[PDB]
Amino acid sequence: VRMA
Amino acid sequence: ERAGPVTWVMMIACVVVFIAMQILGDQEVMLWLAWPFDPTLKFEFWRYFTHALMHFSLMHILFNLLWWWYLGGAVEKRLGSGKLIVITLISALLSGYVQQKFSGPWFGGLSGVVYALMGYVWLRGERDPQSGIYLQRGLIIFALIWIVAGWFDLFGMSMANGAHIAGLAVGLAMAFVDSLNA
Repeated sequence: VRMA
Repeated sequence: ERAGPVTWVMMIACVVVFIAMQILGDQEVMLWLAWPFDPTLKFEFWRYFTHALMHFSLMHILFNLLWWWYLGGAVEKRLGSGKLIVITLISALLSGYVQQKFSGPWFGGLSGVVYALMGYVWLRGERDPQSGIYLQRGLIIFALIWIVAGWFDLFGMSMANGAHIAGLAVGLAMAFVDSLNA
């Protein structure tokens, strides 16, 4: 996952 | 109180989703809320927006909602609920678009939108002393450090860099448009  | 409806429902929605993710697991919630990750999901319209609602770590939700409460809340009080709605829909949709482009659909967080609000409140203070919407000097510093930490990945879970750039861009573009008035 990538956190925005 | 300094939370308008819109500032408030968003805080609520993000908290509820974050609970869901602790209970059902991150993947389970992603499955339902992520940007379309299959051709069969493309008509599920909520997904172009609801990736904004998902947070993966306690520090993530907390920092995102602190900034939202503040800038989002400033924007609502001074400029009205509908301005914040539109910054929000536009930033979420556009950040989501660039993020999945660079890195695929597995991403989430309000921070595309927080970046839009940072760039927006700043540039609209600078080109319009008259909403008076402004980003206080100390807070430009805390915002810059925030920006920097994402770019150079200083957090230790990795970052939606497309969503960050896109987010800030949209907020600048809208401050520009808005200030170019009277």
